Amino acid sequence: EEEGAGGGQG
Amino acid sequence: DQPPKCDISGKEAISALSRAKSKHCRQEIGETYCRHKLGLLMPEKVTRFCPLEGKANKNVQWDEDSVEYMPANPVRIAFVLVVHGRASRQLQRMFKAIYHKDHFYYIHVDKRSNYLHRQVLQVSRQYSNVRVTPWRMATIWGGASLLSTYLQSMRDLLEMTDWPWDFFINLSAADYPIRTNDQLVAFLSRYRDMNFLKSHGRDNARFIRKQGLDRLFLECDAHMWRLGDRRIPEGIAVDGGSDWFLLNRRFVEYVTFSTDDLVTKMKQFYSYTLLPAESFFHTVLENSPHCDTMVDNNLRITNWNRKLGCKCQYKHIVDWCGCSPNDFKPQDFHRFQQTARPTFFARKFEAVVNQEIIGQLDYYLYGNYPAGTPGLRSYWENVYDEPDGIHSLSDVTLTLYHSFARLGLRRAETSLHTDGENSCRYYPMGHPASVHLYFLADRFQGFLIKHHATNLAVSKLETLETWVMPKKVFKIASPDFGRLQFSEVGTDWDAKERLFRNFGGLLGPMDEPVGMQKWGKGPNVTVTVIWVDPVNVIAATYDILIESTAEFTHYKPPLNLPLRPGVWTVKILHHWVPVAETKFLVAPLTFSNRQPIKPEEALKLHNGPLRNAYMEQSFQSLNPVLSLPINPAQVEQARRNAASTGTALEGWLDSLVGGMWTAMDICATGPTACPVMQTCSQTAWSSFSPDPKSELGAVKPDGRLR
Ligand SMILES: O=c1ccn([C@@H]2O[C@H](COP(=O)(O)OP(=O)(O)O[C@H]3OC[C@@H](O)[C@H](O)[C@H]3O)[C@@H](O)[C@H]2O)c(=O)[nH]1
Ligand SMILES: *[C@@H]1O[C@H](CO)[C@@H](O)[C@H](O)[C@H]1NC(C)=O
Ligand code: NA
Repeated sequence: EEEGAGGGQG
Repeated sequence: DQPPKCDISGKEAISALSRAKSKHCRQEIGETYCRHKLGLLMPEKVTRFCPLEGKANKNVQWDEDSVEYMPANPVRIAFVLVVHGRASRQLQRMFKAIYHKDHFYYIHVDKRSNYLHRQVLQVSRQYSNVRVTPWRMATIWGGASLLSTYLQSMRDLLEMTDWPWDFFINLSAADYPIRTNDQLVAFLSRYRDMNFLKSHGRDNARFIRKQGLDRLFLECDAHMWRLGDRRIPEGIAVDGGSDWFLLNRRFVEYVTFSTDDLVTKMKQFYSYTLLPAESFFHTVLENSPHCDTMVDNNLRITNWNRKLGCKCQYKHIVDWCGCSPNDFKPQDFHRFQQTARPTFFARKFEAVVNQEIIGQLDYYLYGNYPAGTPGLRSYWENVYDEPDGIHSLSDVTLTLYHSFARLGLRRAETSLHTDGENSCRYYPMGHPASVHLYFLADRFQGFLIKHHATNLAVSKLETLETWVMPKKVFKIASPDFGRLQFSEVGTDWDAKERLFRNFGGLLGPMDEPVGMQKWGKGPNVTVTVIWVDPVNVIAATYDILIESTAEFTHYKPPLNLPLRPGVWTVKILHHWVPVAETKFLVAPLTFSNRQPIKPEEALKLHNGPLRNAYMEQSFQSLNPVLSLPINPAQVEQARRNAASTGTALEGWLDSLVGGMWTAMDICATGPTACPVMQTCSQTAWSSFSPDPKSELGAVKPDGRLR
């Protein structure tokens, strides 16, 4: 899968 | 309370000010906001020094030959281990796999994880090429402090002239190698002028927004506060991805000592950034004079599974939603043998979740241990250590750990068959000295408690370890074949790994229990759940739909507190047909603020909900239909029990505990007068018994420990 742990504002 | 230096109108800043606890934290929030409001905090334009028009991504020829040769000038590696938590024995196992006398190891332990730090100190004292960071930060998840940690450790390592290292590699306690050290050194010796960083691989504008890079953050009071919006600086390209990487000494020297426009402004920008290590090094490198050395590959395999890993589970730590990769399982072993691209490490691994896959990897790389080696299928993890103090426990765990020790002392007395003096009668002394979780073949076996007691026959103090195991309570009532496989009650449900992190299911009157069910494949179905308290009061009832694809379901009913102490029961029905049931224990507490509970305290805590009802809705109508009559005698005895303290309260507690737990065995750490008690080091289950896979000895002729 892709990288990067940020999931957005919510 | 001093008013701010500027008018504060941002909704995000106001929210942070309202939620912050310390005045030092509120002051820093206001200063940061006001400085940004005047345009004096963030840089707006930055110089780009890279001669290239875009990215480089210099490929690496991944053939078999590139790894098998023997280098004449092998690189020496500086490993930076950033660790936290309780899993010291797994960290020792992984350290064993990666160790070589020619490398270097620099270990940062979260300021909060004092137990783990004491264990790491023992390792650093044994080997001349292992050191611990003297400074220790509270490196919260996603915090800005993680980049501060990496940057300080890089400066430290450069000033250690006695350590001539060529590469920088960062690892956590949940990483593990998937290739031998010889193959790692051969590969890096071939590409020693390259840097290995992995980009996100998607729309770059979406990456910036998902990471919150256009938002201003501040780390304070072990929390990442979101304070407002900000602009991405113009003139540079912003990139990011994984914050696990490998960087050569030349680039680390540039990042550390350069004073040019790029490095200076990026260290300022990323001091107020969420997840900074996931884009700082990408952004500097691609815009620096070293831009032509980047390889779009971090040589890692990260077990991302966002269907399970993205649950916005860090909202209490950061003002943002985040994701985490999953733990590997035995079925994933084949993924480590791929040779599409070069890879040398992987994450994550957790021994309390699945140790089998760890063993398969270690034996595959470095071979089996000798026949007759003990402890290979076991795992021990310390969850309380005396030097940290009973105030680091809660009133619940302190109460129950005390009860488990008494359960062991009663087993010692019972196990001796004699008509003379009983040389196995004990009187407990003080508080528990340590507590361990115990696993065997990836199955939880219970707690191991180390404690002191006086042997009454000889009137001498002895140190013992007790093993307690919970009794099996899940029962299938079906006669007929449904989808239910298991049912459980607990707290701290881990949505990513689908398990309770409160492994023992230890509960008190002020806890909010969670009910979980596990399902197999099959058509849709609807079932009924019923919660029953120790005197047959029905606390809650609800129906739930089980979709054909559902594997787990859970729900936390809103029960008024405090819960009545005793053994609760949870039942599942299908159109009034019994399906299954399980039990759980709400233990009465013997301590208040780590002190013996007082009569007025106990009466308030152990006599049921304050509002005299678990819910506004009442379920008295269901008691006869389900054959749950409320015995007037048992109710009154529960009231008498609520007023008890001291010895009467201890007998009530131990009676309940003894009905839900079993003292499996008890051993002595040193000499003992009890003739039927084995020495702990000679048992198969004690935390004192041999565990060679996690033990670190002398350096072998080949420079290895494994
Ligand atoms: O409270 C904490 C949390 C985390 N950490 C450290 O921070 C690093 C990442 O922690 P975890 O491995 O628990 O985080 P994850 O499993 O979610 O990792 C994933 O998401 C977060 C990103 O920073 C990671 O790079 C990514 O792999 C570890 O080295 C860990 O030891 C602490 O020191 N203290
Ligand atoms: C699941 O139940 C039945 C099973 O055949 C199906 O027809 C229905 O559409 C699904 N959803 C429900 C019942 O809510
Ligand atoms: Na040392």
